[PDB]
Amino acid sequence: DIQMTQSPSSLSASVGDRVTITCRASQSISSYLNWFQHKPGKAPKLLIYGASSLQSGVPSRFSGSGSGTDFTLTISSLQPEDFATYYCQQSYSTPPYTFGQGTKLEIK
Amino acid sequence: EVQLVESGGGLVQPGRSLRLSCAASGFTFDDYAMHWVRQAPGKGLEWVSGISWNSDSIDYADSVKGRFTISRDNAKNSLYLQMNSLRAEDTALYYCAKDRGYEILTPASFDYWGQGTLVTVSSAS
Amino acid sequence: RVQPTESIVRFPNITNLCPFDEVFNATRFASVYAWNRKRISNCVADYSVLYNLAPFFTFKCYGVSPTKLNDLCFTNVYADSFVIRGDEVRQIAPGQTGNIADYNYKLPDDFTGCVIAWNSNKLDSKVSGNYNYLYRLFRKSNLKPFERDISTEIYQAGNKPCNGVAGFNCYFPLRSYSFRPTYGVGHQPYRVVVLSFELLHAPATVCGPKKSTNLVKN
Repeated sequence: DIQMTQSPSSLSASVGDRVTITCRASQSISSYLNWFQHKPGKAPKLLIYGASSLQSGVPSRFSGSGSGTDFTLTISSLQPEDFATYYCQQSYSTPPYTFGQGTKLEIK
Repeated sequence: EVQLVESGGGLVQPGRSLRLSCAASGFTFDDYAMHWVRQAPGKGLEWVSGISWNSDSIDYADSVKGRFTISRDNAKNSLYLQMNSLRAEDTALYYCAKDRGYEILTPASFDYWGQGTLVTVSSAS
Repeated sequence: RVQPTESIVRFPNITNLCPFDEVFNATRFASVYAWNRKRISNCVADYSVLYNLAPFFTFKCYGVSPTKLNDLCFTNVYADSFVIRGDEVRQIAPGQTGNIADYNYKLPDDFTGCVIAWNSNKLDSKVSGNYNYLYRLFRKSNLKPFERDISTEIYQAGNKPCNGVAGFNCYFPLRSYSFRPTYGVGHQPYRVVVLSFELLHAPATVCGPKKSTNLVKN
């Protein structure tokens, strides 16, 4: 059994800033974590597969990081279409494909 | 740019059975795994079921053991999800995600997704 | 002496690109003992696609410098792909002994070509255990180079034969790899692609990206 918790629930920023989100694991998951981008107006899509591998076709601004127990996604540009909710997923342990709680991102 | 269209959603009484279908056309279908994932109205995504590239390895979520059946038919390049023995807490949004690999439980995760189809389990008009 | 001032190069007229992608971007590779083979001909081949990828870790070539691939022209190129364990990759080398070298896939002593191996934990690992991959364990002697042995006969190597039934003193020669993400790197499955170059004076078909010029006479 694994548990994932996000320190931030709502994050405030502007158009030209940068913000960071962390996802912690209750037990080590050997850097096999994924970050999913979920707009509320359409179907969610994946951004980062693996620990720090960028999936082809998404902007290079997103970049995953972290290995083992703590993981982090970072965004540096905040183009005005980046208002969404982000989720972290583990795919290592016997409880299959468990997800973390939402991370509301808002632009001030 | 792949197309994953889903149908069969609606409102049914508790204990009744309904069906979901997902059609894939934007990628080769005979050698990819598939999963059914659930989006709660006010909570995060929850995995439900999955199917391998061939109907050989099958896994279900813990909360729905022995209640749902996932089927896959390669000829028409679509998979079906039969919903049986429903309760009042399965009124969430169900998404049709696509796996990257060919097995069912792998470090590979959901690669491409499709629009969800709403389902509600209650008694109304 | 007389130094030249001009310089020319003529290459075949073909321009179409041939699919290196379907060998490397394949979803699933065949079992090592029955290793798959794909032949490549009549194309221009660009090796900058492979070289600039970070995950393609183990890229060591025999007889040809990896950087010089961009300009060399070969008669034909073969591609062999399979799945082997983490510590088993070092066994892919000409003139080196080892289980897969002995019974699964052997490189000839006079071998020319490059070998590519990269990590495959994100596709060939199951938490319960993957068994889609098989490797031969028993054989009377070493396998010949570049030979595929799919024989399924039940092994007897002793003084009392069983006559082909797995009773006493007979084992099935094919064993299945048990891949799990929990295991260490030393047993973590890897995907291997082997390229053999038929470098010869025959009219070649596969060449590197290069630009021809006017043919200077005198």
